[PDB]
Amino acid sequence: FNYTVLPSTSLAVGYYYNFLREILEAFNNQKSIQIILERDRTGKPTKTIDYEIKKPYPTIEIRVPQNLASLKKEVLTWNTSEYKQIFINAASRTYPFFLQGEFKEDQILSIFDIPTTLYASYLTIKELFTDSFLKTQNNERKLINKEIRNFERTLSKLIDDTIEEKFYKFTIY
Amino acid sequence: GGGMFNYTVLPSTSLAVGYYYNFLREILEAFNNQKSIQIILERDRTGKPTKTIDYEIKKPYPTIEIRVPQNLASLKKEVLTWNTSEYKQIFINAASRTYPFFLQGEFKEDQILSIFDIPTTLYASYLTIKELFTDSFLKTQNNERKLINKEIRNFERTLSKLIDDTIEEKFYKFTIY
Ligand SMILES: Nc1nc2c(ncn2[C@@H]2O[C@@H]3COP(=O)(O)O[C@H]4[C@@H](O)[C@H](n5cnc6c(=O)[nH]c(N)nc65)O[C@@H]4COP(=O)(O)O[C@H]3[C@H]2O)c(=O)[nH]1
Repeated sequence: FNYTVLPSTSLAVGYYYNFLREILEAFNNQKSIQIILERDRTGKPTKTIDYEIKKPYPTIEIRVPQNLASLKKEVLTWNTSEYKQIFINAASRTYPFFLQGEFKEDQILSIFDIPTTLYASYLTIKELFTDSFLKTQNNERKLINKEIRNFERTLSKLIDDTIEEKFYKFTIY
Repeated sequence: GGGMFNYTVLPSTSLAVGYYYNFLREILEAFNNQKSIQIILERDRTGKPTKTIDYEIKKPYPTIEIRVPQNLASLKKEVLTWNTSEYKQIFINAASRTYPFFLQGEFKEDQILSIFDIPTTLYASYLTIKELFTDSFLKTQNNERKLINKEIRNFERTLSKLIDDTIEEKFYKFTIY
């Protein structure tokens, strides 16, 4: 190339165009989402509610742990009775988009996701730098945060360029 | 790009890392952890699987065939064209992820010949190029195609390097069409 690219840049492009925008456009068309309540052993939906989405669209909360090395664990630990798995059958893809939602009684409070793609940032660092370098002067932590903040910044830049009103919140925990 | 924080990667490098560790390797570990595949036969008007067959995965595992169109700009359209009757949608409920992994299968009667995917993540490569470079540059000396070809070859090369640093199952073949 001519241009410097950080690893999380292309990950952010993909996350926006192959996930977030697909969910937004599925909202603006179908105005509805599928909530999974009961699932058989093969992890197959059996009891599924239709839930009509509204112009006051629920905010898509992207949550990323600073401990990016723990992300693949944090995606099985936030799976709790308080949350419910939802999915959206968009025309963009041959399989639906799966998300997590917070439900108070009959009301979707929020839709959250932990971006599994951002793990590839951590792995790409672990494979470009020597372990010696990473374990020196807290270098690994500085690289992980640069990659997270680059990810968030690229999403911001992508929403401005597409003249899209924000539809997401980005929180690091 | 070392001994300092001025490190560049090609866009397709981190995409390939994600595609391998967050998709290919997860399928392999579902196979190795004796998780069977679900074949979708019947679907409702919504598109919800009505009939599923369980299918047993045996240690001569089926080869994961990654197919990439040279016309990367059409990839999001190709992922809707190769959803035909001659191929069946399958899925694998792996313990790695809270939603299953969805693939396309080739079946001779009941035998699984091969599992194939078109890597949607590689579309991000094309979009990164369309965003970094001026329209003037991309149309000048066939620059757009040169960059896309380099991105596709880098993607396959990165996959090859990642299996080598781990275990050479060679569970995948990579063909450009
Ligand atoms: N919660 C949620 N997040 C979603 C969903 N679809 C996409 N994402 C997010 O968006 C990233 C980009 O997905 P992609 O561009 O299709 O690029 C994907 C795609 O090419 C492939 N892939 C991953 N899972 C599947 C799958 O179940 N089936 C197929 N056919 N390909 C998959 O691997 C790439 C990387 O996957 P990830 O590292 O997980 O990174 C994914 C993930 O972080 C979804 O339905 N739910």
